[PDB]
Amino acid sequence: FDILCVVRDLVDEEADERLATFVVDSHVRSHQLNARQRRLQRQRKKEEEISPIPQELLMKYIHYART
Amino acid sequence: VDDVTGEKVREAFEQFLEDFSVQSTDTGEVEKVYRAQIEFMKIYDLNTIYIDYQHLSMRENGALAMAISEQYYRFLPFLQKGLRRVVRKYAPELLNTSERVFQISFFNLPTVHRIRDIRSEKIGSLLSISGTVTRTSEVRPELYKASFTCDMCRAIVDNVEQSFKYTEPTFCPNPSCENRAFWTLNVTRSRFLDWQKVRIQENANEIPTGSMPRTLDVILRGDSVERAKPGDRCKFTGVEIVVPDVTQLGLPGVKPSSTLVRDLTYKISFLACHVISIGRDQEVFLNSLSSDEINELKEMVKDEHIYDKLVRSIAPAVFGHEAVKKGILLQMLGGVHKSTVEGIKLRGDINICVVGDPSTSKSQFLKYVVGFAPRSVYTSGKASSAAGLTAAVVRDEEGGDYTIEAGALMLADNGICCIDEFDKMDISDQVAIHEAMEQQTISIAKAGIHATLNARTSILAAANPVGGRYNRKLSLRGNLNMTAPIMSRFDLFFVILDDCNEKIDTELASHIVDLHMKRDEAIEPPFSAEQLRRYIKYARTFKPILTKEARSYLVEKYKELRKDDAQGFSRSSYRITVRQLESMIRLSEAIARANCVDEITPSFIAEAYDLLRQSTTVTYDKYVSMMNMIVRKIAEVDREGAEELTAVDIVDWYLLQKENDLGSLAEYWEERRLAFKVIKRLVKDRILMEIH
Amino acid sequence: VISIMDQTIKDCMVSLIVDNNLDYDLDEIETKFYKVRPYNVGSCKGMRELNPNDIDKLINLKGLVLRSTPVIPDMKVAFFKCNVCDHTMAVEIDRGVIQEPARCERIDCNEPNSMSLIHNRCSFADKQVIKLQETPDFVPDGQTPHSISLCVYDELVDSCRAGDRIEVTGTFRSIPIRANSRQRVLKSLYKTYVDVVHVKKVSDKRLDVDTSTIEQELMQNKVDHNEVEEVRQITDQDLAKIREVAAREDLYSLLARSIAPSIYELEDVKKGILLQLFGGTNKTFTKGGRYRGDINILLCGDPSTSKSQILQYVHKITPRGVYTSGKGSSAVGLTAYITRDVDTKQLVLESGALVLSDGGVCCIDEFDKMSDSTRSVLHEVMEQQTISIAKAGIITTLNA
Amino acid sequence: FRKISRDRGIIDKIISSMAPSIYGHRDIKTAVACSLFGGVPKNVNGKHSIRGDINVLLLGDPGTAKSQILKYVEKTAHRAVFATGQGASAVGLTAS
Amino acid sequence: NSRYLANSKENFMYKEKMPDSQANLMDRLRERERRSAALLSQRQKRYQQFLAMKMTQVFDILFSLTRGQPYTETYLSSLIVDSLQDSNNPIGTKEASEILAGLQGILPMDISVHQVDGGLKVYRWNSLDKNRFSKLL
Ligand SMILES: Nc1ncnc2c1ncn2[C@@H]1O[C@H](COP(=O)(O)OP(=O)(O)OP(O)(O)=S)[C@@H](O)[C@H]1O
Ligand SMILES: Nc1ncnc2c1ncn2[C@@H]1O[C@H](COP(=O)(O)OP(=O)(O)OP(O)(O)=S)[C@@H](O)[C@H]1O
Ligand SMILES: Nc1ncnc2c1ncn2[C@@H]1O[C@H](COP(=O)(O)OP(=O)(O)OP(O)(O)=S)[C@@H](O)[C@H]1O
Repeated sequence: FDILCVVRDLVDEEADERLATFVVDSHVRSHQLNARQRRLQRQRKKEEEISPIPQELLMKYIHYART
Repeated sequence: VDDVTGEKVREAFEQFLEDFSVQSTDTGEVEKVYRAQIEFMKIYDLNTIYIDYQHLSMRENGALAMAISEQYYRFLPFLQKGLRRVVRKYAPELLNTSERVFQISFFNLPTVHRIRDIRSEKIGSLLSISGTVTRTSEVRPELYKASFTCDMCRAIVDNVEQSFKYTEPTFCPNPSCENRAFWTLNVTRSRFLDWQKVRIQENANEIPTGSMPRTLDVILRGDSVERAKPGDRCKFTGVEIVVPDVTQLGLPGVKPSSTLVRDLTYKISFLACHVISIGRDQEVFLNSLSSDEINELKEMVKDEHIYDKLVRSIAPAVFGHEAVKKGILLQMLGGVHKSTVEGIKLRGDINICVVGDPSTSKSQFLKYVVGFAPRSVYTSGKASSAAGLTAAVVRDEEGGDYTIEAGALMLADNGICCIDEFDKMDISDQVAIHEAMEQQTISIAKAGIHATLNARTSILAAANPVGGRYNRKLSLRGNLNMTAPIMSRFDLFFVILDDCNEKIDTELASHIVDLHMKRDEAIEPPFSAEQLRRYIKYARTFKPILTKEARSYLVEKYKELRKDDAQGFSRSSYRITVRQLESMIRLSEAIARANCVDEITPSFIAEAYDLLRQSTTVTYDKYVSMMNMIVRKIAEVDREGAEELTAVDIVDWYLLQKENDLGSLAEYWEERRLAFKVIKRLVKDRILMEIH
Repeated sequence: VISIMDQTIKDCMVSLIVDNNLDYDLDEIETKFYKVRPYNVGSCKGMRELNPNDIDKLINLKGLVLRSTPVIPDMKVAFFKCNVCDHTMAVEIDRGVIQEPARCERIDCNEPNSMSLIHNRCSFADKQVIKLQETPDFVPDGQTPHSISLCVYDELVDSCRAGDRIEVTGTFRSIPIRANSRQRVLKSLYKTYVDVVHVKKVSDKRLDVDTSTIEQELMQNKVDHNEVEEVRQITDQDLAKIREVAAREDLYSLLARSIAPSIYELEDVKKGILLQLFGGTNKTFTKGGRYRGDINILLCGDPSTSKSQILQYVHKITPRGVYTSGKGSSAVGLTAYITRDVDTKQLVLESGALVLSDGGVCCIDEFDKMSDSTRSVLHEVMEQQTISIAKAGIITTLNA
Repeated sequence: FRKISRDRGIIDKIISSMAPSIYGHRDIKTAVACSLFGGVPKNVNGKHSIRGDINVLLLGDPGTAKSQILKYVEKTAHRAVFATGQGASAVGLTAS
Repeated sequence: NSRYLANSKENFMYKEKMPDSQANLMDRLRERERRSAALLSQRQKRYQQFLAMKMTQVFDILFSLTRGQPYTETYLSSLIVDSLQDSNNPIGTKEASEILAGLQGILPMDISVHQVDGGLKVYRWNSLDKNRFSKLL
C-alpha cells in the first residue's frame, strides 16, 4: 500500500456536538409527470443541501477522467 | 361426460372473464376488470394473466372454482385453449404475435397448506404452499411445444412434451407415409419456456417445536421464474404434479413396472404458476383491513397506557426485568432503514444483546421471542459455525455448479435471529456476523461465485460473562471478553446482575411456584400474546420523523452521553460511538411506532436515552415518578412566581394528575395516604427543603 | 385374517345400518373399503431375535426412527392417453404389472395403436419408507443397535417424523435384490423389511400439535386406555404388594439400598439416585413451556469410592439407560448429528447418545476429563432439553 | 464539464462532495478521491512494469464511518468488487 | 381525518393542569365503576363483533379447498391459523377454535360437531350458502 488512512475516534465536548447536528440532519433528509418533476428537483435540492457538485455529475466526471 | 365437463368449464370460464368480475365503479376500478387486464396485457408483453380465485368462487357460487381447484391439471390446457376464443375477439395480439402461450396463474387462495399437508390425494390438484426458499437453481430453457421433422416426409409436427421423457409421434401425420423412423427434432420452431427449481422447506411457525422440518423441491415456470430469492418467505400457488425419477431403486422394492416397458418410479414436486413473496401503506393496510377489526385496533391504540400495558405483558412467565422486556418490545418494532441521499444507505434496525449472571432467565426471553416473533430462528451458536450462520456455498448436480445456502441470517430476514453464548462462539464465527450488523448485507466471494445478499435482520444475544458469573470486584473493561467492534454494534447493552434480597427473592419464589402450580396460572397479562402480534403488524408501518425540536435536544443529550464516559483521559469510549447516536435515533423511532405516533417528541428521546444508558418504600418506579412530577410542578410554580405550595395542595395536584388511575374511592383514599407518605419521605430525604 | 376381518367389518356395518335407519344411505359406506388396526399382539424380542422362521407373522417393535423418506406416490389406477380415437381409457393394475391395450379406444379407429399414459391424472397411494433404530434394551456390546427398514401405506403415512420414539406392530417381509439390474436374474439372501399395520404414535405425552390425518383419532382412541396398556402388567396382587411397600416406614431408606444392594453405607447418594429415577412431572404450559421436567445429578469425591459402579448399577436398573464415557466421546456423540441426505435431499439424524436416552437417565464418566470443546452441548440440553444445530446445510432444534 | 473543472475550487469541491453524508475526515475523503480517480500507469519493459494505480489501506477504528465510505465507493466507481474478509477463500479473491 | 391512528398531540406534555376541581373527581369516579360493567361487556361484544368478521371468510376457507369429510378440530384449527391469517390480520389458535364453534352454532344444519375423547371432530361438508345467515351478527 501507499496511502494509509489513519482514522481515530476521540471524545470532544464540541466537535462531537457539531458532528451530531450533522448526523441528525442527515437522518432527517433521508426520511405523475409533474409529480416526478417535483420529486426529482426536490431530491436535487437535497443534493444541494450538501452544497458541492451533485452526484451524477461526479460519476460522469470520474468516467470522463479515467477515460 | 368429461369431454363436455371440460367444455362446460370452458363456457363458464370464458363467461366469467367475459362479464365483469368486479362490481366496483366510480370509487375503485371500472366494472369490467379482466377486459382491462387484457387491455393492459395487449399493449405490453406480459404473456400471462392473473385472476383472483375469490371471484371464481363468486362466479358460480364456487362450484366453478371448486371444480377448477379439486381437479385442475386436466383443465390447464382446456382453460388455456378456452382463453383464446376470448382474446381472439377483443385483443388481436395472437396473430400479430408472430407464441400462443398464456400462463393463467391464480392467486389469493383461501387456504394455504403447510408442506407436510401435501399428500398424493392432492395429485393434479391446485394448491397454495407457504414456505421458505433455499438453494435456487439457475434458469434453464425448457421445451414446451416442439417441431419434429419427419425423416423422409420432412413434415412439421407440433408435438407437445410432458416433462417426462422425449415424446415423439408414431406415424408421420403427413399421409404420404406412416413411418416410425425417429422424426428429426427441431429447436427453432419449438417454443421453450425456461424454468427455475428451488428447494422449499417448511417454516418454523407450523412445525411442532423440536421436530426436523421436512422439505421438498418446487419448480417455477413461465414469468414466475427469478421471482424467488434465498431466504424470502413465499406463498406459492399451483399444481401438485409428480415427476418420474428413474433414480429410485432398492430399499422400496415392490414398486411396479409397465409390463402387461420398465419401472415407472415417481416423486412428488409442486409446480407453481404464481409467486408471492411479500414477507404511506396505512392508506393500504387500513382499508385492506375490514371496518370491524379497525375497532379492535382503535381500542388497543387509543388506550392511554398501552406502552406500559404492553411492556409488562411481553414476558408473562418471566418475573419483572422491565428493562429488558422493554428492550425486546422495541426489537420487534424496527427503525426505518431509509436510505440517505443517493450516496449511501444506513441501517434501521436494533440489536439488543443481553449479558447476564446465572439464572437470570435470559434464555427464556429467546426461546419465547423465537416462538412469538415472526420468521425467527434460535441457534445455540457454539454448536453452529460461522459459514452456516451467514451463507453456505455448496455444489449442485443440476448444472454441476456452485450455489448458495440461505443459512440462518438470510432465512431470518425481516425477523429476529436470536443467538446464545457468544463467548462460547469462537471468533472464527463471531466474525461472520459483522456485515449483518451495520452494513446490513452479506457479501461472499467463494468458489468463483461473487454475490451479495441483503439480510435485513435484527439480531440478539445471551452470552454469559467471562467467569460464568462476573466479579463485582473487577471492573467491566476486562470482564466481558469481547472486542471493541462487536461490543459497539450492539445498539443496546444489558449487563444483567443477580444479587440477594428479601423483598425481591420472596416475590420471585412465589412467582416461580405459582408457575409450577399450574392451577395458579393467574399469569394473564393485559394483552394476550396474539393481539400483540396484530397490533405490531400495524405499528410496523409508521415511519415517523424527528421534526420536533427534540432534534436539537437530542444533539445536546448525546453530548453528555459522551461526557459521562471518561475513559482514561479524554480517551475514546468503550461502550458508546456515533453508532450509538444513530441507535438513539432508531430507538426513538421505534418507541414512536410503539405509541403509534409520528414525529417523535422530546419525551421519546428521553426514554430512549435512559433505556440506552443503563447497565417506607413502595413500588420503586411509582415513587420515582411521583418524585419527578412533583419536582417539575414545584419548579414551574417557582418560575411563575406563584405564592406557595402546600402538602394538601400537592395532593390535590395529583388528584388532578392521575384521574385515569380510576379504581375506587377506596383507592383514592389509599393513593392519597401513599402521596402523603411520599411527600413526607422526600421531606425525610434531602430533595426539597421545607419551610415553617 | 386381516382380509376376512375387513369383510366382517363392512358386513357388520351393513347389518348395523339396516338396523340403524340412516347412515351413508347403505351404499357410500359399502363403497368405501374398511381397514383394521390390530396392535399389541405380544411384544417380540426386538431385532436380534427376529427369526427367518417368522417371515410372515405379526411382530411388535419398539425404538426411535432415524430417517423418513419423503412421501412417495405409488400407482394404483392408470389413466391412458386419449388417442386420436378421442376416448381416454382408465384401468387399475392389481399387481406389479401394467397392461396397455394394443388397440385404441372404444371404437377400433386405430386397431394398431400406440396407447400412452397420462401420469398426472392417474391416482396414487402413499408409500413412506421409515428406517428404524431399535432401542438399546438388550444390545450386548460391540454392535451398534440394529436397523429394520419400514414401509407405510396411505394412512399411517407421516404419522412418524424424524426423531420420534414410536412403536410399531406389523408384518415381516422378505424380498430379493438385483446386482447387475440388466438381466432378470435376481440374488439369493433376500432383503427384509416390515410392512407396518399399526403404529403406537410416539409413546409420549407431549401433545403440542398433531402430525397427520385421521390417525390422530386413533391416537385419541389409544390414549384413554392408558392404565393396563402402558403398565403392560398390573394386578392388585402386584398393586397390593406395591401399596404395602408404600406403607412400609423405612421405604425411603429401604428402596435406596434396594437400588444397589452391593453398595455400602453411602446411602444419601442412593437417595438422590432414586429421586432421579422418579424425576419430576411434566408441567406443560401454553405460554413459556419446556421447564425441564426432570433433574440432573453430578457426583464427585475421592477416587475409588463406588461412584462409577453406582453409575453402572443405575444404567442397568433403568429400562432406557445409555452408558457413555467422557474424553472418549465428542459433541456429536453426545447430541445426535444431522445430515442432509443427498439421496432424497432430506434431514436424517444419527446416533444421539443423548437422543437414545430420550426419557430415562443417561450416565457420563470422567466428566472433568471431557474436553472444553465438548461439555458445551450440555450447557444447552441440560436446561432446555433441546439441541439447536446450525451448520452449513441445516439449522434445526432436536429436543432430547 | 470543462467550464466547471476550470474553476479553482474543484480540487476541494470534489472532496466536500466526495462523501454525501460524512462529517469531517477531509483527509480520508481526499485519499479516497485520489485512489478513485487513479493515475496514469506506465509499462516498463526496462526493469518492471510499474502501475500508476493507488492502493489505499484504511486503518479504521470502531465508530468511524469507513465501511460507509467504501460502500459509497462501491456505488460511485465503475468496476467495484466488494468482498469482505469473511468469505475470503483465496481461491475466490484471485483467479483459480 | 381518515383513520390514521396517530396521536401526535396527546404526548405533548403534562398539559392536564387546567382543571383545578375539588374532590368532585370522586364524583366522576363514582360513575367509573358503573361504566366498568358496560365497558368490560362492551369489550366482550367486540369479540362477538371481531370473531364475526373473521368467520365471514372461514365458511369459504375450509369449504373452497378441503373436502375431506372426517376432519378433526386440532388439524382444522392449525390450518386456519398459518393460513391467510399470516397476512396483515393474524389470529390465535384458541380463537380459531372459537371461530369453529361459532360457525357450527350459527349453522347446525350441516355443521355437526361432536367430541369423542379430546378435540371435537367436525362434520361432513355439504356446502350451503352462508351470508344469508351471516347477517345474524
Ligand atoms: N427471573 C426469573 N423468574 C422466574 N424464573 C426464572 C428467572 N430466571 C431464571 N428462571 C428459571 O431458571 C431457569 C434458568 O434460566 P436461565 O438462567 O435463563 O437459563 P439459561 O438461559 O440456560 O442461562 P445460561 O446463561 O445460558 S447457563 C429457567 O428455566 C427459568 O425458568
Ligand atoms: N463403599 C463401597 N461400597 C461398595 N464398593 C466399594 C465401596 N468403596 C469402594 N468400593 C469398591 O472399590 C472400587 C471403586 O470403584 P469406583 O469407585 O466405582 O471407581 P471410581 O471411584 O469411579 O474410580 P475413580 O478414580 O473415582 S474414576 C469398586 O470395586 C467398588 O466396588
Ligand atoms: N461523519 C459521520 N456522519 C454520519 N455517520 C457517521 C459519521 N462517522 C461515523 N458515522 C457512523 O458510522 C457508521 C458506519 O461506520 P463503519 O465504517 O461501518 O464503522 P465500522 O468500520 O463498520 O466499525 P467496525 O468495522 O465494526 S471496527 C454509520 O452508520 C454512521 O452511523
